[PDB]
Amino acid sequence: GSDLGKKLLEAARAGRDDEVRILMANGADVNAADVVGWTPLHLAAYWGHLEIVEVLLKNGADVNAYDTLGSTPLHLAAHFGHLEIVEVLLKNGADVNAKDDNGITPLHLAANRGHLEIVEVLLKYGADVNAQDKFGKTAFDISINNGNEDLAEILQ
Amino acid sequence: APPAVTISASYPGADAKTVQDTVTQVIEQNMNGIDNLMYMSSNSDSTGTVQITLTFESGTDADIAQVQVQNKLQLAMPLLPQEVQQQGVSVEKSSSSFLMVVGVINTDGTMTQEDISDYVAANMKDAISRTSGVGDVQLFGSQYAMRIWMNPNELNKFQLTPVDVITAIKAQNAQVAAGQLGGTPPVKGQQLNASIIAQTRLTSTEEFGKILLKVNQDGSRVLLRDVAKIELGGENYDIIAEFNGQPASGLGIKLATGANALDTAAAIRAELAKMEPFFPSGLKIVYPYDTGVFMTMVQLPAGATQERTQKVLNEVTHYYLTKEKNNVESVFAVNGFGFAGRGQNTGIAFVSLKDWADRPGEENKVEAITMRATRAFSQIKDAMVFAFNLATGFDFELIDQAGLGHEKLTQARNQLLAEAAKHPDMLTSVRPNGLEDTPQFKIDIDQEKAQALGVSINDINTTLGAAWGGSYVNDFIDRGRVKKVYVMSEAKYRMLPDDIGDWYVRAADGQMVPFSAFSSSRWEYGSPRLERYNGLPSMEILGQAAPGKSTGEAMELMEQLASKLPTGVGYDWTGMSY
Amino acid sequence: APPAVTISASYPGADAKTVQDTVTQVIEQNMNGIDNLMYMSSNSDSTGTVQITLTFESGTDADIAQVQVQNKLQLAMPLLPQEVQQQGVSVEKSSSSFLMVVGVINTDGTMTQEDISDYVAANMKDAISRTSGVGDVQLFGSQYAMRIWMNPNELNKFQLTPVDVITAIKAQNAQVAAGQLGGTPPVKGQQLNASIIAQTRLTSTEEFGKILLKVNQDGSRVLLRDVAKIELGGENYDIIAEFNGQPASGLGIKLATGANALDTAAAIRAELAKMEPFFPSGLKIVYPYDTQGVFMTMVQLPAGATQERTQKVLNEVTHYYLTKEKNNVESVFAVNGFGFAGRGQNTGIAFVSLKDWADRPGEENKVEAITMRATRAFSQIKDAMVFAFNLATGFDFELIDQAGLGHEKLTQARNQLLAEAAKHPDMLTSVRPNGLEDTPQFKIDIDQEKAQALGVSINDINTTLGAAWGGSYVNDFIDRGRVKKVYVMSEAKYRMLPDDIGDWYVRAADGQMVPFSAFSSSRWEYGSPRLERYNGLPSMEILGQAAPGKSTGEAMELMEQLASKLPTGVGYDWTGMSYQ
Amino acid sequence: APPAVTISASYPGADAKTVQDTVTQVIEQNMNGIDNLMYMSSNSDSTGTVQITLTFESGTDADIAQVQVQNKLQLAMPLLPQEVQQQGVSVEKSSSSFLMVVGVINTDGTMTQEDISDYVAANMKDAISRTSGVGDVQLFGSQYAMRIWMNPNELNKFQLTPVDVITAIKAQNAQVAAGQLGGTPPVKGQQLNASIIAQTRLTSTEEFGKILLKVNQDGSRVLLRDVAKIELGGENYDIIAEFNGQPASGLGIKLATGANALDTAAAIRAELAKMEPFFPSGLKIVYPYDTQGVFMTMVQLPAGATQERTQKVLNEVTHYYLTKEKNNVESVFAVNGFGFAGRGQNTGIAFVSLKDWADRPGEENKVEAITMRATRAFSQIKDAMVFAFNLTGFDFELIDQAGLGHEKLTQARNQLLAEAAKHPDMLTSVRPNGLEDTPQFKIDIDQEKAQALGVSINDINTTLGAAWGGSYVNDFIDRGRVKKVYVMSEAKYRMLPDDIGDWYVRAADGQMVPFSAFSSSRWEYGSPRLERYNGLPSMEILGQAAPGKSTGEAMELMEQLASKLPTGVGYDWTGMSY
Ligand SMILES: C=CC(=O)Nc1ccc(CCSc2nc(N3C[C@H](C)O[C@@H](C)C3)c3c(c2C#N)CC(C)(C)OC3)cc1
Repeated sequence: GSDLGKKLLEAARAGRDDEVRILMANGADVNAADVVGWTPLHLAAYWGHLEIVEVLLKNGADVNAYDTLGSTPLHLAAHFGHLEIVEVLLKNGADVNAKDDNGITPLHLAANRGHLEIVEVLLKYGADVNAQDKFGKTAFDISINNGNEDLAEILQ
Repeated sequence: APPAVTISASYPGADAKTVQDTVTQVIEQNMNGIDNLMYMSSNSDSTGTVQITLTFESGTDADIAQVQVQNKLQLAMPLLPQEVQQQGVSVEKSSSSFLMVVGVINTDGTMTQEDISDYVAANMKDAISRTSGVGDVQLFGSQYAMRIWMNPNELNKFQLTPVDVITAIKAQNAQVAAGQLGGTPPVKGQQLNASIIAQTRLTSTEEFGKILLKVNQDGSRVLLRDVAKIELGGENYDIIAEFNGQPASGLGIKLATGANALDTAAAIRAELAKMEPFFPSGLKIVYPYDTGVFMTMVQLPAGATQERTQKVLNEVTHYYLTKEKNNVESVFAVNGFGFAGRGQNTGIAFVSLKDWADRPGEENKVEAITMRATRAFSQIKDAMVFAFNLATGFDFELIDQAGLGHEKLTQARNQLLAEAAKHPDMLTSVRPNGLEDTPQFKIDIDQEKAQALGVSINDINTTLGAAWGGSYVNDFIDRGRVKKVYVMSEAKYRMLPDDIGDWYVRAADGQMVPFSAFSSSRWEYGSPRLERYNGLPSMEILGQAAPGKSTGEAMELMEQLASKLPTGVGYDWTGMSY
Repeated sequence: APPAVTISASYPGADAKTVQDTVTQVIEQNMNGIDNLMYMSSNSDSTGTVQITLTFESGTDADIAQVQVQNKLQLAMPLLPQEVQQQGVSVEKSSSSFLMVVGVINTDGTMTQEDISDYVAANMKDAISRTSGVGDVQLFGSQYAMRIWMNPNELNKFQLTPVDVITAIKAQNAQVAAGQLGGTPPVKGQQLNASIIAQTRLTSTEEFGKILLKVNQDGSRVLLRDVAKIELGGENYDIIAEFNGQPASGLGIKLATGANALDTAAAIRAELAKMEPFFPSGLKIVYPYDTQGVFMTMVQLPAGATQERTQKVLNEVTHYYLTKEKNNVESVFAVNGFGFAGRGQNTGIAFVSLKDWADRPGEENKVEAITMRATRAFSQIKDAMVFAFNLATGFDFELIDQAGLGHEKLTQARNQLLAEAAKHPDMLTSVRPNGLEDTPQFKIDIDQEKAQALGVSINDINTTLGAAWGGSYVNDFIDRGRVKKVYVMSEAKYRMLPDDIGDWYVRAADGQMVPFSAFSSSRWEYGSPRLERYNGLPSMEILGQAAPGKSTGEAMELMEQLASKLPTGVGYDWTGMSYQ
Repeated sequence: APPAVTISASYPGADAKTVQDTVTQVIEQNMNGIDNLMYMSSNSDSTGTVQITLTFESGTDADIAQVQVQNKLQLAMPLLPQEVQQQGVSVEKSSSSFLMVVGVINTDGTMTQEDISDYVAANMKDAISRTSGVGDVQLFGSQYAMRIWMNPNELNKFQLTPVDVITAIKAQNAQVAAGQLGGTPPVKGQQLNASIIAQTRLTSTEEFGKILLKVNQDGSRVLLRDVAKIELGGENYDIIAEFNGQPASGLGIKLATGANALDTAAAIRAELAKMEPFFPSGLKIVYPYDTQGVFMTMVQLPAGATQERTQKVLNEVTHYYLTKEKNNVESVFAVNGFGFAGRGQNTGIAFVSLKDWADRPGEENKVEAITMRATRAFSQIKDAMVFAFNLTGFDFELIDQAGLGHEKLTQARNQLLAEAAKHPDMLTSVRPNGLEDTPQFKIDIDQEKAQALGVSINDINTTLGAAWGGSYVNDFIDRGRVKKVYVMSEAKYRMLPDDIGDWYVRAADGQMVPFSAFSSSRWEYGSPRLERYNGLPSMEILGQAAPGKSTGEAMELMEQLASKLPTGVGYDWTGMSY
């Protein structure tokens, strides 16, 4: 639709904090999606740009936008160990139990990558510890398979 | 200019990291004991291509260089994947450029670029190769391959997979030694002696179509043509070229070291004149470049397709053929090619000007033409389009020295580029020479589920690879000329993530299992073009001195900026800056 | 002469078309971007052999030519069949003709031709081949291999096939890396360190014969000697040589491009001097052709001609020199199966050596008169092209298929040009193909549907056919300390007649023995035993002469006029003496 | 000097005889048609190693000799075992002696000998190897491989074998070419193009540990970490170095034939200066041998001697230089497992660096006198030849001319040595240059019993070799660098003969069968090093003229003595005596 939409995806992508103010001010669609269904909030979440995440939520960015495979900005922040972004998304209403097309939750992804500080925050906000993916696997199962005892301790 | 040798290899269906880590690294690690080497650089990309360029000291003999490189590469061949060995790994002197580029076009709408490339390969290239003064000749295209385009719905209908297709083609498009009757040592007094002739290579689509995949239990036959469409086609489809809007192939012809340019060019034109009476209808020869050609760059965004790029090139062509009809002879539009990156989202238009003497006055010279073009093309949305004609610039390599990984080296690269922009006083246009990461589709195979179901992981991986990437199976004989046979999915079954689940694999117990039962996927970013420098991961950075500053002064700041990067990040100067 | 690089490859049991389309074309397609290349030719033969000749401009550095040819070949190497790669592909920079022949005989008659050939290949060839200036060394005979001559009645009697034989040999004639006891890293304080020695290559017929093929249900054993005869025998049986009618072998030696002939011959004689004292009793070197003092006789029968028929003509030639030219001729070294054209069953050559200059007074007793008379005496011999000569106003023409017409139409076109040139005796004398005519071949069609229904696999079918009637190189063994090849093949009597195809069984997936007749059909057809190519396209070389007094230029110009009336798609070029 | 080209190849876990008969002979047989070859020699060793030395006529262009050799070797590559080809065969044109040694230590002891060697292999060697003039680089240590240390008790418990481990590693540490979404040729209207990423090489012990070997019938999971310890460790463990007693690695560098010693040494230093800033903390370069002011000490124990006894002799050598000669000696760099021209458990070398010349005043503190005193002090070491030297009697080859074999050639050598000892007035120190036969463990696989049980020979031989000799499975990526993966038994299950009986193999019926059920063993003697000369079996004899006798008189006597040897035994002069 909008040319500013596209430019907003690109600046959120590349971490350009100032260009994201200027494009919002000028009416850029904060929920503009690229071809894989990633919004500025996804891009900012994946590349760990805290300030951009904050600027976008403040301008009405959809906190639970999903991509063409069912994955939400929280999924991405959780998987790439961006703690402070995980806290911000969860404060702005991110669905802590959002499942993607595979039935994967942010807890599964945090757990698989051994991001402990994030696993705690997710459980804090009501993450379901017994949530199964399409194969039957829980975050606990993931801990046993990766032989990460520290993470196993936390999920009993 | 220092002599350079380029190693070119190809891994069909391979991503940049797969190519780098199974080919590029392995070849780099064997580039020892070669005399007079200054430095080595390489690119590994999403089209399955690696190019390794070795640059030697000035006054090194280029043949000795070529041969030493080639012998090292050839000893490392068994360390490479079979699929790469079978495409051929070429080692060529790359520092000399073209004597001429010859376009072969079709004007009466009866031939595709693949049809034209086959004609050129089988009727023209070799006679041009043996012409007086000619060195290397590069075919811009290939000879035909026999293309088998598989349909997953019909494959599953008959409990078959691509593995079965591949197995059946190796078995039924074959030619082996069968021996003789009465061969030596014989029973003494033998009169009959005769070769035994068994299976011979297949020759046509008809014959591939009758390949028997299996006899059903009710006694009906599944033939290859029941699970696939069958055509002669290209080996590869990454590039689409037009000459003034018409399908085109070409030849890139180099002058043999020591030979005469003008005599060689005339000798080539003469030889192409001999061939013109034998051409099929509407085939014509053009000479877009021959010892005032300029170029137009086209770059579309991340994830943009061939068709979208084509549209833009078509606007570029129409601009030159209408708005510069007085000044432009031709536009040769090459979709899928660039100099700093191949890919569906790039292309390049080679624009041949009419003779100097037919473009009077400054308006109609290259420089004013290119500015006008750039002004007009800057109002194309969804693409960057730059007209340009081919002691001020510099060439910097940022280097991963401590195993940092691509993600961290990118972050260091951004730190350097962000700092260089805070000094517009000293520096201008400081930028990556390469490409940015882009969305890629990550599919994880679940080993537990595949074992529980009795689905073999080679069946899984061959099914995925062969369908979505294509596979070179073996060779056939087309009109007496040996050529390749490729299997791959028909286009409409390998386009989108949903198509993944239409592909079935046969388990140990004969049940058909869809890809979705043992796989999961997600979007992530990664590199469509990995770079290396002296065998370490690298990112090339170009730039120039701000007005009224020396290149030496610009370098000094770049070095000083480079000293403040994260631990483990180094640099080197290369090219013009070495 | 201009320098030539040669590529040679071997595909045991392959017909000419299989060689052309699995080997020759694949290599030929990479032969471009090579400096100072004038032209390229090749033959692909039904002896399983291919030879590609690349001829360079005068003054080309042969080291560099060889290097650049080989570097293009390396592109084709992994696309070649494994059976070709394993024979050892060769790239040589030699003169086309022999510098000398080293003959070997046994004055006690205690060694057959087969033994002498093996002794030469195993103890003498390699060192000659490594001597500087030796471009190409050609064995007149074959090194021994371990030969397993299979019997199909015995194999079928125990539900076995040649595939089980090949498998059993790979598993039990094996050289295993088995590690060490106490190897690094050790448990600290380890004292014992010893290599583990497991299976090692077999060295004898006895060991091969006790290879274990199966245990029956009743605990009885089937050994390889129970289904095959086992002996040392040649890798092939195609080349047999004689010295003054005695069993002989030999080395034919070609000079490397640019090498000094005197120095090279001396180094060969020095190298032979090292071997001589370790010869077994009776063995002797003889020198039947030193480079006038000598000359050769070529023998070329038409394709289809067996060893027997070529021997008979060789016997007539040998008889002639030992009876009629008795007072001139010191020796004849005659080789059956190898000629000028390369190698084939219908070809042979005699190297003749004369007595001393000063024991042959008179002009009728010099090489030219002798050769003249020998050629004259042989001219009457029928179904044979027998010529004597001692090493020019003719032409060398290539008829080329330039439109995918194929071999049958190219023959038709050759014939049209040959018959037309036969009507111009005033300008053209003896215009003839340099090549061979098509011969009957046995075409066998595997019925895929029957094979699939019976549960017989295509690989098992093809291996059984190929191993049995063509022979198969399985792996290596060690003979008297030297690595040598192992071959399986049918014993002769089971691979002689068309009905023998039906006696070979293949085992199905369900354990049933299925005769070849149940899934195959066959018929006679014609095809080529030597397919030629010129610059990468199908070709047929035509030779001839300028008629008496008329110039080569005028004869070529006619041949071009005749060539211009040939069907569409057929062109021509001039090679060799005619190129310049 | 006559130039020499060297071929090196490797077969992990092979004995000398295996190496000689699958590799050495095959290469030798195919070294034809090469110009100016004077002679050829080779060693085939029980470390799995072959060295072939091809020595050329004086004046030969070493460039051309190397190329001719490499090209012949290339056409023989397909005849070699897959296990040898995949190690990568090397061909070099260099001096046999060292130009310099680059030592590397950790001044903060943060890194062991093993860590340092990997750092050097992984970060320094390749660039040094590509430096011009660098003929040969010897690592004094090994690069890391992923080591899978197998446990036979745990394997048998889960009815697995090393075949299953190897199979699973190739399936789960794989790099898959999976094509693209929107790949060419595309359907009309395609908006998206993206690489598909499936399995990628594993990068860590963590990841190798979760390779899923099997799912039990009750649903539980047997992981690779359940049958094996998983760790980074050397590709081999044979070479350990020290610098003044502390842990070390290094590069022993040899000058390319015809290169300039000074320019090459300088270029090596310039290249080391690029690497220093990115060293981990503590890592430090030392310069223990730069070619007057340096010398070596050789250590040769008899074959059969372990690492530990070679170490003890080297400690005595090191001790002496660091205590008795401390006023003249600055450093000792000591290498256990590498010898003057060999590699074995029974050999070592010490590189010794003196203090400044000006600080060693007096004739008795110059190199000649130092080396001579050291030789005297080590002359009475028990069961070791130990001598110090800077860097001429006769060099003789006894040749098997008639297929006599190793045992008989040894008898004949001994007869000649014994006759030479009876002429002390003409011949001194007439000795073998090679190694004596040693005990080896001969194991016979009962083909009948294996077949009666349904145990496959291939599974038996893979089980034996992979466990007791180690097997190179495929590659993986360690901190972005391609490296090898090896499977082998953990040390304690491969130390003693009774351990053979604890390895089990799975029959076709699924029963585990111990190795004792189908094998029998005995002790015997064979060779740890088989030598050949111009293609034939050989044994090198060294010796010299007695005092007051000419070299030529002594040679003449050797020839007389040689003419009385058993039938089939010849000889030749080589090296200094040619
Ligand atoms: C796969 C099909 C295919 O490639 N088709 C296809 C068909 C025709 C062409 C020729 C287009 S015309 C052309 N192509 C060039 N290329 C050579 C390059 C090394 O790879 C090619 C990609 C493009 C160059 C010049 C011209 C011109 N004029 C001028 C100079 C300045 C010398 O730079 C090189 C190219 C591709």
